[PDB]
Amino acid sequence: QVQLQESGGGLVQAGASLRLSCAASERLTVDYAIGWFRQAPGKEREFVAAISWGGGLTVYGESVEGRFTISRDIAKNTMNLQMNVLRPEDTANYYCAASRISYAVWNTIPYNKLTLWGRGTQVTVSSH
Amino acid sequence: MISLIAALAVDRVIGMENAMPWNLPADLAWFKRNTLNKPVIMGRHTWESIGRPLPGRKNIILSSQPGTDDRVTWVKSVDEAIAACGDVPEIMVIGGGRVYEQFLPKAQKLYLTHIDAEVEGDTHFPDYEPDDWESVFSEFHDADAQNSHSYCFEILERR
Ligand SMILES: Nc1nc(=O)c2nc(CNc3ccc(C(=O)N[C@@H](CCC(=O)O)C(=O)O)cc3)cnc2[nH]1
Repeated sequence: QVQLQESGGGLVQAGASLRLSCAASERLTVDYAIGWFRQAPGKEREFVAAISWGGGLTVYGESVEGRFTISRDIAKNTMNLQMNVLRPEDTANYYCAASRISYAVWNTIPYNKLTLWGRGTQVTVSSH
Repeated sequence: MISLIAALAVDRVIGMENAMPWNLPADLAWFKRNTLNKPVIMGRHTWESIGRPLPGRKNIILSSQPGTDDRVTWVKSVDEAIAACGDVPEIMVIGGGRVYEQFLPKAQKLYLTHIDAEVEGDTHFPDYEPDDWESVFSEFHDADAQNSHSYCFEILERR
């Protein structure tokens, strides 16, 4: 029912920043969390970041701690991921997801237990 | 015996982890400590929040609608939830709001964490009559590097 629409993907150089956004087609309730997973060619999908909709509390994948910041605006019904000091291994399709599963569990929950998914936005970080 | 365990902000406001503005690993540790090796009864919203069974406890979900996960036990009434716990010294009711309300009349013990946070919310812990309950344990903690707010563990037994 709720649809998630990603934007902001693109190609940047190593060291650069990129901001991803995710918009939900209907208003989320306070019991929801919303976040990002990513998947590179040939690799399994992995957790990137999540924020609780009511509390605004956050959790991050271990490979992006310190470099990425997730935020959300309740009024605009949008979430953003500010990605800094990008590295080539950050290259992936990034997918927005939302769920009533607690944000704190997203770093270990099997991803197919979250049932609201966007179609992904490609991020490519080059060395050359 | 039947017990309820819950975390309460000011004015008995409670809710799902995604909704509440606190992060208290010490309180979750207290929750685990007091529920481990006991059956836990929860509502469907609570089940959806945790996403998987709480380990080391029998997980029972109370819902009038059929179950959608065979990893846990699903029941349709209070009487039925209690029977599913079997012959144990203590059944732990872990919420949320409506479920607390449904089990309170049968309960003899409450494990409450009073969190020093004013929270906007529409779900509350049931309005138990404090004078009918005796406080047998109280333990206060300041906020720290790990715990967002100050909090007080309390155990009450029905008089
Ligand atoms: N005192 C108290 N605090 C709570 O946060 C609480 N929460 C619920 C419902 N929601 C939740 C949310 C998370 C976990 C949870 O993650 N429990 C782990 C904690 C592990 C640990 O911190 O060591 C567990 O195994 O019990 C349980 C219930 C019910 N009673 C409560 N009671």
